[PDB]
Amino acid sequence: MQVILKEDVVNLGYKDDIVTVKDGYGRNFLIPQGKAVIASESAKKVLAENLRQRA
Amino acid sequence: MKRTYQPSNRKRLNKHGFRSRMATANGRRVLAARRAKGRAKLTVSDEF
Amino acid sequence: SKICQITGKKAMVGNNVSHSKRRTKRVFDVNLFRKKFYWVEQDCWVVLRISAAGLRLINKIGLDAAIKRAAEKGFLN
Amino acid sequence: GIRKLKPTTPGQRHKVIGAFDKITASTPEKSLVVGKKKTGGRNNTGKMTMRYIGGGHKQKYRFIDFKRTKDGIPATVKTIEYDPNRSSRIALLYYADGAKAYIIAPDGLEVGHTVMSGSEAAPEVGNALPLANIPVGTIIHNIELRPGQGAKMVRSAGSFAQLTSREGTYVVIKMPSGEVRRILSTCKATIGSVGNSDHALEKSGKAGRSRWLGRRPHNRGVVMNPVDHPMGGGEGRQSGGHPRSRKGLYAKGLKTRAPKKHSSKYIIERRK
RNA sequence: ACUAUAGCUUUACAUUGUAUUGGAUACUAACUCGCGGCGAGGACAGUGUAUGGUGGGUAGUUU
RNA sequence: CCGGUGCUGGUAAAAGCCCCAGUAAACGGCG
RNA sequence: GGCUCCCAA
RNA sequence: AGGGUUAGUCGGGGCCUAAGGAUAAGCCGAAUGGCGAUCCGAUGGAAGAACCGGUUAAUAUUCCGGUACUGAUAC
RNA sequence: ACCCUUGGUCAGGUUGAAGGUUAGGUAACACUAACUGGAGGACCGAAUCGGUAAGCGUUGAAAAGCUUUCGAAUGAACUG
Ligand SMILES: [K+]
Ligand SMILES: [K+]
Ligand SMILES: [K+]
Ligand SMILES: [Mg+2]
Ligand SMILES: [Mg+2]
Ligand SMILES: [Mg+2]
Ligand SMILES: [Mg+2]
Ligand SMILES: [Mg+2]
Ligand SMILES: [Mg+2]
Ligand SMILES: [Mg+2]
Ligand SMILES: [Mg+2]
Ligand SMILES: [Mg+2]
Repeated sequence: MQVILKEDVVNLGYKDDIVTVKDGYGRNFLIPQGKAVIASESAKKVLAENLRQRA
Repeated sequence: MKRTYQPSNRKRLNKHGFRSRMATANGRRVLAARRAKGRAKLTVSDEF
Repeated sequence: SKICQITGKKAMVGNNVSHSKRRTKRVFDVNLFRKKFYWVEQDCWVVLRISAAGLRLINKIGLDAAIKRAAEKGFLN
Repeated sequence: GIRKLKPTTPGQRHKVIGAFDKITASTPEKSLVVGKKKTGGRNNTGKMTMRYIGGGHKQKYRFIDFKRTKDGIPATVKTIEYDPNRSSRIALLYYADGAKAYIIAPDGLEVGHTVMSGSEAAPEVGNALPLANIPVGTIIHNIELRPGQGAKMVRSAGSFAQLTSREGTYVVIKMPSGEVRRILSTCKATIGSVGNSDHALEKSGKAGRSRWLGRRPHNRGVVMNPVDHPMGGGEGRQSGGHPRSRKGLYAKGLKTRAPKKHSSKYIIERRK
């Protein structure tokens, strides 16, 4: 899986960054508990736009 | 001696009656075949 | 209706083939299971009867896209 | 106690039945009984899945409180009664709240006694306590397997178990079968052993009593034909080969407990 | 007897994740069970595919 | 009588098998 | 009808 | 060919449930479908309630003469 | 054939288990005798269920019977 972080997570951090994870760690923990979301193209574009605007 | 046919109207209708035939897909198959052959007596319900 | 709700996969029919080429009818079953998913876009929980292939598609394109695709293709019901 | 029949008839020569010396009432409690239907070993498709079952005396089911969730409410023992559904006797209880219930009658429980359930109950015979509250070395029965699910373990007439030691969240219990195993300390057990321990001394005497109890004759496999049983066939008597069932399952020492069952982590020593 | 096969059983991949110290231990969030959220387990178990054993229980045959 | 036969223990991408031990109110034998 | 006895209740 | 079976009170049904059957919510499953707690289902439980006498070719506790009783309904 | 639910049937006679009461007896139970009691896949035997032996029948009255004889007959009974 590829996920865009929505919070800070120990051992894989950088809140609001794109990181690849195992499918289970991210389908069964991260997304349901609210840390990170799936890294679809729309989400990637939205995050890129926000980072570009805040740069 | 006791023979094989021991009549009972309730059992006859429960086993071979029109509603018993209509309750099952294979019973409706039997009814369709009998209608196609053109039987005047469709089921034991027709008899008296 | 034992069938994957995301891909529409159902059981296949084939043969067991022995070394002497004896052929016996058999069914290839789907790696099917029931799983619960958190729908983020609707903020709720859903239960889907899916295959491992359906789970791969969900983990590839997200749950919302997979559900909308399956509904468009008719697999969802 | 038991009563040995005098040999006035051949069907009574070897008959020993119970004395019924503990029973104090003959009529069951009407609100706690219901008529029970029989199976001839037939399942819901009508096919006989279990053999040698059929007929027998008509019976009514008695509601037994195997859970005992009325914590802290004292109850009075009213009667000791016969139950056709189990080998032990049962006891009628009147709670101070006004409820009624049936419990398995332990050895030594008399009409007029008081019983209680829950942690604050005294560890006296008939009381139901979580195993965390029972002193080590006590004779117990009616042991829960999961907390709140009701007693499952030690229920037959005369049977008892022992709390040998405790190890935190689990206690160690020795079973009637001789197995030693770990039980969650939040599960409940009743103090004392099940009564009617003379139930094992009874002899039917004749085939009619088995028929009354609802058993049907059992046929040996060696007196069948090969088409019916793997052990059948032959001219004259024959031994039938290695003992096995109709489906060829060996009947001498082959183990059938699932080898990967999870509960084997709680079983210290095994004995069947 | 020859050849298959239901069932049973073994291992690998999937379901299936995290940390410590690899080879084990631990965790909880997948999954399983119990009581009416709480409790008990837990990446095992069960299930799918593949695979080696076993298999007159069943079948087709030969002699 | 445990020698025989059963039963119980300690390849694809480990079982087994071996070996040892046990079991006859297991099948079986008592030249 | 009730009563007594019994257990297979 | 003609005639002959007459009920508020007899029997049944209308009411209730047993075995079993059909189903709801759900579960399972190439299809046809298989299961699954309310309904159906007497061989059981309630029925709201009489007898006497006479009479036909063929009916009678049903017709008639007495004697009664029961259920609803308008004061 | 087996099972499930709900009903029904079994003339008459005999024997005499447990238990009980009354006397004796014991430190006390036990234990003896009489009366009572009425158990039992108990006995004899109709209905009933079954089918032992012989005779008869064998294009039979009957595609399995009849007569005599015989088993069980409160039960693992028979039957709607
Ligand atoms: K036998
Ligand atoms: K065989
Ligand atoms: K008759
Ligand atoms: Mg024979
Ligand atoms: Mg011989
Ligand atoms: Mg063969
Ligand atoms: Mg051929
Ligand atoms: Mg109804
Ligand atoms: Mg007339
Ligand atoms: Mg007799
Ligand atoms: Mg006679
Ligand atoms: Mg007799």
